[PDB]
Amino acid sequence: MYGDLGNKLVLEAKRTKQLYARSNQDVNLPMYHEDIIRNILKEVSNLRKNTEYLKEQQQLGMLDDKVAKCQYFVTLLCMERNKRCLLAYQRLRTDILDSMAWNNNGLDLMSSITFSQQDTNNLSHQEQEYLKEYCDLITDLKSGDLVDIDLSGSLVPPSDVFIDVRVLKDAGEIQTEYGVFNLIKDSQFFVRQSDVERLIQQGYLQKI
Amino acid sequence: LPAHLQQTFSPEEIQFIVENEPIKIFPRITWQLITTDDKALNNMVAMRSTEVVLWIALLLKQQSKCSIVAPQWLTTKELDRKIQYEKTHPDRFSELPWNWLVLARILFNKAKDDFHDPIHELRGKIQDLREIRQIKVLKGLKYLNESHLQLDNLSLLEINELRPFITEIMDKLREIHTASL
Amino acid sequence: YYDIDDVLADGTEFPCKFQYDIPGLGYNPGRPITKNTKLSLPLWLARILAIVGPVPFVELLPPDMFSTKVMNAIKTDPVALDLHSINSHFFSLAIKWIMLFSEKELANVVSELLLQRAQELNHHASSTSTFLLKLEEMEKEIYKKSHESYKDTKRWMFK
Amino acid sequence: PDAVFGDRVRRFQEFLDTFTSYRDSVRSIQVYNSNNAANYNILPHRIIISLDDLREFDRSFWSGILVEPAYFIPPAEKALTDLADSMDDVPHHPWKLSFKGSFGAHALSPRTLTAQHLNKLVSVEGIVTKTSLVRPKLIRSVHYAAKTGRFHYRDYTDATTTLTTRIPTPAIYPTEDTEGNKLTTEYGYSTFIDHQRITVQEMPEMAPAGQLPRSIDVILDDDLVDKTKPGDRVNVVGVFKSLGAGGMNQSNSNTLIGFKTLILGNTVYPLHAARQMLTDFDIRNINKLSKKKDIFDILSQSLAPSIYGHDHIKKAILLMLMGGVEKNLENGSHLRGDINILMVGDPSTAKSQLLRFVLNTASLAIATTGRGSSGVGLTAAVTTDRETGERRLEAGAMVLADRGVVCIDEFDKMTDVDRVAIHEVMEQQTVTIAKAGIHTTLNARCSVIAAANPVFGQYDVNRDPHQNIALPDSLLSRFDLLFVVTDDINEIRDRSISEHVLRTHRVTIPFLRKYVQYAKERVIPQLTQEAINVIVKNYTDLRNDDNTKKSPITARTLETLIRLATAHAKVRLSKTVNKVDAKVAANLLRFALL
Amino acid sequence: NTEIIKSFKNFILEFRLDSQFIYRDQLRNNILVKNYSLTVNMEHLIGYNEDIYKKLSDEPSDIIPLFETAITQVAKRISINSLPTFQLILNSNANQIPLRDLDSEHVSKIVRLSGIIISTSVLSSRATYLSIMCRNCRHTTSITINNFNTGNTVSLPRSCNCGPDPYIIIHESSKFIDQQFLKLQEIPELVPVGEMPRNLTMTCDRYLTNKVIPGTRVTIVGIYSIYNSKNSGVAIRTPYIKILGIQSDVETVTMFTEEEEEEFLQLSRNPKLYEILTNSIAPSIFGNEDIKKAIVCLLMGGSKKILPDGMRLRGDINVLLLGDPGTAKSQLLKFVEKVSPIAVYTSGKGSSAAGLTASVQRDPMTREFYLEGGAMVLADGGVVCIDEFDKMRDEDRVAIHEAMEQQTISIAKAGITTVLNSRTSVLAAANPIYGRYDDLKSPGDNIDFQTTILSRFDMIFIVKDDHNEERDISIANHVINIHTGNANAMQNQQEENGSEISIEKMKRYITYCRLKCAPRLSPQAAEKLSSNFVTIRKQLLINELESTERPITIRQLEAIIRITESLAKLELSPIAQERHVDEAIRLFQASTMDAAS
Ligand SMILES: Nc1ncnc2c1ncn2[C@@H]1O[C@H](COP(=O)(O)OP(=O)(O)OP(=O)(O)O)[C@@H](O)[C@H]1O
Ligand SMILES: Nc1ncnc2c1ncn2[C@@H]1O[C@H](COP(=O)(O)OP(=O)(O)OP(=O)(O)O)[C@@H](O)[C@H]1O
Repeated sequence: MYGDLGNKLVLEAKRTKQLYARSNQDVNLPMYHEDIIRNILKEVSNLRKNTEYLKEQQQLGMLDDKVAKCQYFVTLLCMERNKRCLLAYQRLRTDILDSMAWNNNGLDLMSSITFSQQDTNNLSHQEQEYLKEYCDLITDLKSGDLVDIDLSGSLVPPSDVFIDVRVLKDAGEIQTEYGVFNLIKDSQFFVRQSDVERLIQQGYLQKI
Repeated sequence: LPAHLQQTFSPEEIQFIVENEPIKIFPRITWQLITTDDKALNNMVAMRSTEVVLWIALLLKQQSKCSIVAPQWLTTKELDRKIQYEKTHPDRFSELPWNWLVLARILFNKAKDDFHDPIHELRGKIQDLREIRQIKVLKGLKYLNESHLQLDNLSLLEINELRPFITEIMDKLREIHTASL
Repeated sequence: YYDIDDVLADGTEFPCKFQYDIPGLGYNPGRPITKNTKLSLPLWLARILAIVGPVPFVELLPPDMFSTKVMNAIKTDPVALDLHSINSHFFSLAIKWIMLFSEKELANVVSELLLQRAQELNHHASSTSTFLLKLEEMEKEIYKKSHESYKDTKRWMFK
Repeated sequence: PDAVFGDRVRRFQEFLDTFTSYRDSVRSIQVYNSNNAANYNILPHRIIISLDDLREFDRSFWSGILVEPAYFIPPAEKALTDLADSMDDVPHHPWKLSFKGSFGAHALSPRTLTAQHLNKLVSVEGIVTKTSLVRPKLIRSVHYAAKTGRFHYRDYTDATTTLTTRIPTPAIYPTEDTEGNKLTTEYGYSTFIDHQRITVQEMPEMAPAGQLPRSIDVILDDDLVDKTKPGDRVNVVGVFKSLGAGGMNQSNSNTLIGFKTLILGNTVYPLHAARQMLTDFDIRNINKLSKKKDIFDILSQSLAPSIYGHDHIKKAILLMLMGGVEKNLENGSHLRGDINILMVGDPSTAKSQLLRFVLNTASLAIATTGRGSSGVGLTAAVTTDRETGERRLEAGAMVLADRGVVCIDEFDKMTDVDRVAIHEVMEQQTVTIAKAGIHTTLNARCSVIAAANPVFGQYDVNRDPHQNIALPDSLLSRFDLLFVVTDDINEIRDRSISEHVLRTHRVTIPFLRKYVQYAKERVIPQLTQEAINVIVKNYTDLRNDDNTKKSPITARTLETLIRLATAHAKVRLSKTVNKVDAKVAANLLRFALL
Repeated sequence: NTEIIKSFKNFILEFRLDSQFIYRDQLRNNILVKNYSLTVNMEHLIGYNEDIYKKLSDEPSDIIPLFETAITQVAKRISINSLPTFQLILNSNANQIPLRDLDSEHVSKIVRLSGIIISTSVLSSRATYLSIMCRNCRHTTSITINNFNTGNTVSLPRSCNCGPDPYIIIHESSKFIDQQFLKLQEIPELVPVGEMPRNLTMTCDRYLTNKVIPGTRVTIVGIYSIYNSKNSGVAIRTPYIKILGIQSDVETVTMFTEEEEEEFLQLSRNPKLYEILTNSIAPSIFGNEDIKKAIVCLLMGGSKKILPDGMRLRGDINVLLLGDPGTAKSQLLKFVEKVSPIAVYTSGKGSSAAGLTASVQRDPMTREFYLEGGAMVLADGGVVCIDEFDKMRDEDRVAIHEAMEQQTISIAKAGITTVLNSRTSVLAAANPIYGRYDDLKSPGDNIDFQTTILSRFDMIFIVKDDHNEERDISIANHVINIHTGNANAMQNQQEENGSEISIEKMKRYITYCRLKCAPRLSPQAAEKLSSNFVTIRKQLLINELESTERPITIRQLEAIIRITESLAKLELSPIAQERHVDEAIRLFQASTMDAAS
């Protein structure tokens, strides 16, 4: 009747959670529903000019009548009932790109957040300045630590010190620091532990 | 910001708190260890015990210059007396090594081919005792009162496995009890 | 929390009527709505409209078919019941019911229900056209966490 | 007995509070039956125990009734019947139970059989289509020595006590008790009971599409016989029970089941998804809306919520469905008081649309699909020997059609042999048959609804409007209304259609079925000289205009012209044949003919 | 003897491969959710089990349940009384001697069959635990009857000190098992010389019954024992199979694992499904792009509305293919049969169209009239396929008029009048009046008199014969590669493993995608089709005034909305869009023009 579109708005919001949270980490966030929220932005516009008429007649017509007081409440309540949903969908939108912002917060060519969902990379381009304001803020949290602690990844605890790792789908020469490992195509390694953490999350090495 | 496994531990770090406990070895080798919790010794003498932490001894076993002694309850003639005190006592579990399940799984990777005849006997004498614990746990939760339980002897693993559901059932029923008045 | 589980659960309907006659209509001409006229109400406004007056405005009638013709069915066998096609949630709708009502009669009887449903669920957790799945689906979230704990705990424990 | 009898006696003090509300009921039902039988110049022994009085405060006694229902029910009877005499013994038949309530998940659809609850309480629903015979049965006969004047006593046990597998008595009647007296038997003091089996099919909508309907059977007793017409949504509840010797009564016994499924049950109920009791409220509101002088038009538009227009068709269906009366002639043949409308139309114009939803609100009027095997109105002498010596004329399709409606399709796509059958049942209310047995005139009050299609496509306008189907005029003369559905193409007409189908892929019905079934119980006026004066003038001008134009009409068409207005006053719920009814009757035929 | 029992209770609590301890790790998992059943696995069971089967081959009919008494005694170890007995399920696979070597060396040995199950009987009951009363002396005992030699393994004796045969079967303390007598039929491909196929019979236990529908491929493993019914010469008996375990193929009731749907969702996000199927459905069909798209939407369908009133819509589509001989309308139809979940193939001559839908006959027992047969009731949920819609005039049209458009038949023959459900989907491929003349004359002369069938089907293709000199030579280049050399069987296997989809993958995901999602079209499309129709009717309306008659009526307009709902089942999106629907009319706008020319 009134907040009806918000019900099906938060209904399709439920699908975005179960798509991501059940399958894997790979998000591919669907879309922003500007078309849908423009409808409720239209209804909130019509509802707001509805009450200022009765704000205009409350001194002249019914004279702050008890009926009119309840007539203010339905117009008051239907505002905030709509207001509850439209930010909740807004929060659950932005509370999943942070997870995209955390796991690849800068490990190998950070500002290439391109080659990534071009149909929605203009969508979240308005949110990129929000996104990069995480990224700028996450840089000084990396430097504002008084000692060098990694905050980029390595969440699973380490077990051993020698791990057989193979490679595929990659080429070139990388790893200028910690000794160059000279990555040729399709050739396994047998190395120590701490080096490959910045490359497995990078997604160049494949199997543990 | 993990957002994945927050309300409990993942099963890869529950071994991480138990690996930092010490046991006894039989050393072989002759500065050495300055590892801020060290007790480095001199030229170490064989045929003697020493309280050494676990995780360095597993690393000391890959290069294969030491040997491990099992703890004193890891014989088959000892575990049998545990199964009788429980089969006569359906109320609770009796006597618990407190970290036994995760201790065996580390102990079955080049820490099994050292001991005197444990194959086809020890995995027999353990996997029976896992379920006898969890058969006991199924009768216990049916007897759930409000806001008061009696778990006396549980391994750390079942505590990581009873955990993520036992909260929100009694929590959701905590509402309807309390919001009724 | 912005509560994405139950903000839709208060989006459901609820049949009640009036005590006064008010010209405030939004449902479509004939702006005076006559009293004692049964109206489908969404839960959010109807929750506080039964509060604001002494005498409030909405006649809160109980939907006693969600009281008497299901209290019997749950006082027999809490194993396989239609907990779902009568009400797409049975939990927060029972919560926000009892807050205005404050009666310990049914507040005892769903407290028997949940542990019985839980008694199935734990020992159902170790490892078909329209109506049936959502018996198996209202329970899902409550144990979707739980068996996913058991799933990995084997996969560390074996090789 | 002390163990098997103790929780009987502890229940024998327990359930006496579980009839605090029925100990009044069980004696009030007999005290007038004892009274009226003494002043003639009638009810069985039904003691409905609810669940509620046996679940709120007994749990060990509870689940015995739903796990082992074999050590508990003859306890409950024996402790019942003493209360019949302890309440009533001064004036000078065991009172068995019914047990209504819910059950908590025992709605076994009999496509499924159980592995869990065999020999337990079962709730079954479905349809019955067997309806076997009725036959009495002895339980106790009393003998009497005519010499020395002394009596005797004998009870026969059978597979009818429902619970205890006693040693049977393989005997019919004994003679010569231990004396030299020729035994005499008093048959007035020998008691009887009946015995009737009925097979129940599956409700063929909720059984999923992988099988034909299955069936089981049920033995009931006298208290609810002749309650089960074939074609009723019944719902029975009883005990699950096996009987018969499987594996020993013959030798070698290879591949022969010897465990027949039976239900020895109680208390059927018709359901509806005849008994609809309404309060003072809704009975007053329906009079309050009767005061409006528009509600004949509102009911027309509130019937088929999918289709545009056809308000001449839409009023006709509700006029037919409610029904016009037939006043039988005293010592004379009654006339046709049935109404029988017909349709025809070029295809895909909703001719079969409205034909299937009349069956949902049918009020016990189950129709066929018009598949025209011989059996549409007959028996075909199917007896199946009925247990070696009983021949039965099994009811084909008219025991369901009585005071109801039917519908059949595809008239021209039929053989000859059905058309001779529809001749008889229209000129005469009854069929009478003697196939290999008995001549029997059984009565039938039917009303067909037709659906056929023209032959040569869209050839109706360029040829004669008559003979357009050329099925025999034996039926066209016996029918009245031949609505010819047009399908003309207008750009505002189809545009209006296009959204209305589209708007529905995403004044009420149960009030409507109450209104007509209340209007079958109101009195019939038939009597006003004013309304009969105008209609005959209304006939005579078209009696000048039938013969020089389209279609000749006959004298029986006048018996329509009373009958439509007669039912039209039944919509009004009044006893005065007004004037206004005669205007819609004339105007409806004017579209039907022009 | 006994003690075998000690050789197995000391065998199944410890058999494992390398540190997984499997059979306790599933029996524990199987006593919890109530099933009470086992399986066996590989070789050492075979390795020493033949060393037990070298003492079990002598009678694998009485010491097969000597397994069964054992596992109950290990069951109570995992409990601490309501404890049933268990059942066994086996596995073995080397080959399939179909129906040949069946009396010489195969009495009571383990056999494996491949068949098509056709006929199910109603359930029954035999007992497994009884209680027995002597008559006048009142002895009480209890006998269990586990495995069979059909009835009468043992009898009831005369010893209670009371009279002869004093024993009776109470029904107070009894358990029961159910049997089937479902009938098995030979798969009709393995032994062709000139013969007709034969048939056997079999029974089963309850925790493996009701697991088959008629019309499927199946395989089965069990015993070949012999019963003797006394309702023919010397004392001869009959054959039957006692089955053990159906390790079948898929059901072809929506429970399955999770890694199946993982790849499906990984494929369904790649938005190339609509074009990649048309190459990958029929690997043996040159092109025919308009026809090929009509088949994938036919296989899945739309939905079904039981909307809050009385009536209903019909959610299905039904196509036709009429055209010249030699345009592959025939052999395309065998191709839909194997890929369907449920399919029949009755494509010829109608086959007594009154006996297509229903049959009743007298009965050997009790002389009764019950319902047995049908072509439609077998084929629900799926698709039938018939042909020759010229030279059947008898009953074929009067049998499909009711069977279509409402899908609700009721037989009014001598017994019952029951409205059994139907949700079928038809398909036909006829010939016009020798093809060319119907494309060289006035566009009439298709069906002999009536067009009323043609209004009942929506989609109609009218193929023809061109003479394009470059498209034939490719076809003449095409079919020699597929006839001999079988090089495209090596080519299409090379583009299979990264780009195309084989036959066994298409079947499994269609039953998954149909039985999960439930589409609906968006109200923004409501303006789109309404503006479409008013000129479509007008394009017809301008044609009638030129004295051109025939057929379009409104079933097609409510058929396009099912067509646009069809690809929404393909993409598994809960809405429908405009690039969705504009491609849909692009199939039907193409088939509106050929309805005129
Ligand atoms: N005149 C109409 N007005 C509105 N909708 C119609 C009309 N005719 C058909 N329809 C739509 O078409 C669908 C099916 O029509 P239906 O199959 O009943 O035609 P029919 O009466 O069976 O014709 P026939 O018996 O010749 O096949 C219905 O869902 C209905 O909505
Ligand atoms: N478009 C096509 N692509 C591939 N093969 C085709 C095509 N059309 C026909 N064929 C081939 O024709 C061969 C034999 O088919 P057949 O000659 O039986 O068709 P048909 O049944 O005569 O056609 P119709 O059904 O029109 O009579 C098949 O092996 C098939 O591969």
